[PDB]
Amino acid sequence: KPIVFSGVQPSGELTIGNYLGALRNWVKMQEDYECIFCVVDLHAITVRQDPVALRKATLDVLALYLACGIDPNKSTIFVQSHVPEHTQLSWVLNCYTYFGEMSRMTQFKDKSARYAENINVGLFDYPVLMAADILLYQAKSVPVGDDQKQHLEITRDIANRFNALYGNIFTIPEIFIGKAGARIMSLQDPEKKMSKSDDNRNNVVTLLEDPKSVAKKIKRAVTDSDEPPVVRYDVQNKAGVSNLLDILSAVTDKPIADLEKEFEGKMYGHLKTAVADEVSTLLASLQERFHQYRNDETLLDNILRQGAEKARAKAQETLAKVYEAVGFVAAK
Amino acid sequence: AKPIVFSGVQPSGELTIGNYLGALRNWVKMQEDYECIFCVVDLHAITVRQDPVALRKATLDVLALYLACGIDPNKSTIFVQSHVPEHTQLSWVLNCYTYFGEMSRMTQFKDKSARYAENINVGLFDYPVLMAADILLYQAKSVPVGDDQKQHLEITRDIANRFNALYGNIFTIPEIFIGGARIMSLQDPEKKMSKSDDNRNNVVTLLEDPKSVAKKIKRAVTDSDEPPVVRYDVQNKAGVSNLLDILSAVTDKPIADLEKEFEGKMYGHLKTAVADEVSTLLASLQERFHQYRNDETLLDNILRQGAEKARAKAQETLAKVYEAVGFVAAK
Ligand SMILES: N[C@@H](Cc1c[nH]c2ccccc12)C(=O)O
Ligand SMILES: N[C@@H](Cc1c[nH]c2ccccc12)C(=O)O
Repeated sequence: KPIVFSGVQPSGELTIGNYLGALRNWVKMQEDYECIFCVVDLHAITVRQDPVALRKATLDVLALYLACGIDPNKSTIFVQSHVPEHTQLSWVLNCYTYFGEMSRMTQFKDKSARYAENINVGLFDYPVLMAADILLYQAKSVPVGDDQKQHLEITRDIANRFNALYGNIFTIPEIFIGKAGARIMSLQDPEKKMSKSDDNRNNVVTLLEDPKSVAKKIKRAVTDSDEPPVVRYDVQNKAGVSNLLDILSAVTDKPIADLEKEFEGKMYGHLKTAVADEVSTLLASLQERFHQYRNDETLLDNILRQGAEKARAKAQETLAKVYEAVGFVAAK
Repeated sequence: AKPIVFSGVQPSGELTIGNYLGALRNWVKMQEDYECIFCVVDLHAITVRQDPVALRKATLDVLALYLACGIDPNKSTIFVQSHVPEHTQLSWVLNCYTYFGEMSRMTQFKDKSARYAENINVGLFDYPVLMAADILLYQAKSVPVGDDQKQHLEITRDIANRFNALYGNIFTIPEIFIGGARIMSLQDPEKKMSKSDDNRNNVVTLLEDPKSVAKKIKRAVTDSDEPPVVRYDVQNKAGVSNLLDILSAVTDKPIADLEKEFEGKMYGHLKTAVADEVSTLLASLQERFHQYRNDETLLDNILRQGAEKARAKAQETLAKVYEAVGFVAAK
């Protein structure tokens, strides 16, 4: 089974876009791939975090993934900080990474502009730890957002460079191109994809979001001023209404054309009620499962222990080979 | 309640009598009054390109030299840096509380950046943060550092103070170690004896044959005073003063008592005594060196003991660091 590695930032402010697009897909990949889900708490502290909230958010993202159907008997799920080998590899890789390769990074330049009060070394060295996270597990494939591509490319360059000196120690990872799921746009900026990080909170629906809160957000979803109003799919002219239909289709599994028939002669209000009703049905189901997981702290600690254990065994195979190659005395 | 002193030891098979009579013989003695921690810094070694076979050799050579000199694994903690994962774990967290500008303005980085320009690696930039982690992990009160490493100790202190300010008194704030002879080069006695000198006649290494020793001592530069006199005067009689320093440090005889012993005698007598005393010392060190260095099982057990102790200490601090910043504790 091919190994797929994914880094997961701590939050549990996953949207219906994270779920309908990617997570639902991940759940099904479990059967045919060896999936590895790493909650990246070490990367999280590259920006100042409230400690109590980081701890809560780490557990929230874990329980959310479990609620969505990621199964720790089929996937390896763990917390980055529970596996020392991540940082151990990153130090070795820092030594084989050019300074100029980190300073040329788009992400470093952008986060430096946004957080000029905390331009730390962690922020600069982010990509090497990311490289280490992937290379430790000999991953063949890694899904990354468009913003994280330069990071996956530098990972490949470091691995090839190290392999050119010492032999084929690392698998050169490739971008994972998904089955692809629901196209889910921002509710007030249909031209942009709904995003975890967005400042305007009317753009997103969160997985843990309340039914009356969902209803408000959908109520104020941007729609065109066509007169009369008509519920028809047209991304060019009716991005607002088309998104609502993509959401409805995704959740109900009803073809878009059938939804058009259903809403012939209805107002945008009717379409918005259906979308809120159907999204809140899905979310009620997710949330009930989340609440079971999140409140069973003994279960969560056991899942994390099992997962870190599995992760450490695999990571150690790679790291030992690295440590042998560069010339370290092996611990006995 | 013994105060903790932390020293980073670069892998090397080439220590000299200047190393031994300067710092090392004193570290051996202070094992009684201090909690001494000796970390062989193999992770720092690879910030510059290393021969793997030579790195592995130099790691075990330096450990066996330390043991030979008297560093005792039941009294001190002696270990290989790469054997203790907590060093890299802490250094990541410290990166997140260390400003880019702080590393940018290190003198060592600027010098190397002018020399190597675009060829420099991230390791050389970040070296001081791992060094800070090395020290802070063990709650070290004192650290001996060279002049060229003073800036690295200052930034360690800044980082630790900063972290404490945010999260409470987690780190001890390290200070420079306070309180052997300054052994000079045999053919250029204004220069300190350096293990990495290209003139091998400048140096006596610890693993040197006693006939090679007599050769180098006989050839040591003196002066052309008329009359020649065995008298201590670093300015005017550097070479003779240096032989007197060697002899004094090796025998524990004060310089004034040696001056008396060599009253009316010649430089040749002084050189004979220095050669005889140094070769006696090195014989005894060499024998111990070969006993430990050839005994792989023993070296494995000593490194394992060392790493088990270092990990136990390191974890106390690292657990508090990981809790403070907000991580879920492994269970
Ligand atoms: N940088 C990723 C998170 C991440 C860390 N390590 C990774 C390794 C593989 C994929 C993703 C990651 C993000 O911004 O979300
Ligand atoms: N930088 C030191 C080696 C070292 C690494 N970590 C240390 C901690 C304390 C003292 C020295 C060190 C040297 O060049 O010699």
